[PDB]
Order: sequence, then structure tokens, then C-alpha cells
Amino acid sequence: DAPEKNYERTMAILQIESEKAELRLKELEVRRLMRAKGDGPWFQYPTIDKALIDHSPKATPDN
Amino acid sequence: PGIVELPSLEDLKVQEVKVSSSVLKAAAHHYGAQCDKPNKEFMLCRWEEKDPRRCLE
Repeated sequence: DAPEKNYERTMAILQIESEKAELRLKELEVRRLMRAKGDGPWFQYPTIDKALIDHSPKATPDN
Repeated sequence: PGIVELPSLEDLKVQEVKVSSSVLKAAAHHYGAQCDKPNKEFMLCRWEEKDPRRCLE
């Protein structure tokens, strides 16, 4: 093969792997911050839904 | 937390309907038919604000 072909093939390979590595580091930091703060869509442990609440007037007023 | 609130004993004093339960049970239907308006106002307010301190008058 031509030296130019190997040169530009290597540059394309290096760009792809650098992008993947930076994305992996971003994923790790995102996971840590999401677990610590809890506000993202991940690590959202479910709680009790509020459609199971009876809102009718009950038989005793003090409730 | 907060100091709980309570009306004074002069606000709770009232003349009492001092009759037995048989007097109430005998004339229950006439009492329900004749005095519906203040009874139902009291019941609506007592069920609405859920507080006996605000439902005294």
C-alpha cells in the first residue's frame, strides 16, 4: 500500500479512538454525578404513585 | 417545632341541650327536618376546613 494511504488511515483510526475514549470518560463522570445528585433519568428508584389516594369526603372530618 | 394553638375557655362556653338520648332519638326526624340549615352549614364547614378550633361559632 501507499505510505499516504497508511498515514490517513492511521489518522482516521486515531480520531475514532480518541472520540470513543472521551465519550467513555464523559459516561463515567455523568454516572457519578447522576448517582450522587439523583436528578437525571438514571438511578430513579420508584416511589408510591399518587393516583392511589382516595380524595372523597370520608366519614370523619379531621383527616 | 411550633406551639400548638387552643381557644380559651370563655370561647368554648355555651348553653347545653341537656336531654337524654331518648329525647334526641324520639324527636330525631323533626329535628332533622326543621333545623337543616345551621346543622348543614356546620357540617359543611367542619368537613371543609378540618379544624374544630375554626368551627366554634
